[PDB]
Amino acid sequence: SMQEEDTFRELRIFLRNVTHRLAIDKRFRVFTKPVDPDEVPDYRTVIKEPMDLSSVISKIDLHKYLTVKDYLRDIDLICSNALEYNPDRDPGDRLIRHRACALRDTAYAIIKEELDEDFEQLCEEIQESR
Ligand SMILES: COC(=O)N1C[C@@H]2C[C@@H]3O[C@]2(Cc2nccnc23)C1
Repeated sequence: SMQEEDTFRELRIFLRNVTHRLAIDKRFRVFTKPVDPDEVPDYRTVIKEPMDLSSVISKIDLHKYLTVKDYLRDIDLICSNALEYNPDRDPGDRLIRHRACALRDTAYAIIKEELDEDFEQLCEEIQESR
């Protein structure tokens, strides 16, 4: 229905706004573009599904997310990729792990405060009907 297409358009507006607020935070600059395969050629041998905030906006605009749950699976993949690629005790690995955990915690905190639980349930019920 037109009402259901209006529901998904409101979800995309919400997701673009959350993603922009994460992308302008200086702590999260390393997560804003894909890891350069020229400068880090081993990255795509270890990490089987790369993800970054520029790819997330492209996916919102391609209508890939029909729920906030499917958006949060990609925020979780950005964080888990950083923890698995950078697991060592040295300061550069510990700094990127702390920033990855902060990106995840910040996204979940904005959604807990600003997403109505009945708007998410409506998106889940339209998705399940398709
Ligand atoms: C989410 O970003 C990451 O997981 N990484 C790991 C890479 C390794 C290291 O820092 C990255 C980029 C880079 N470029 C040149 C030399 N070394 C590095 C960013």
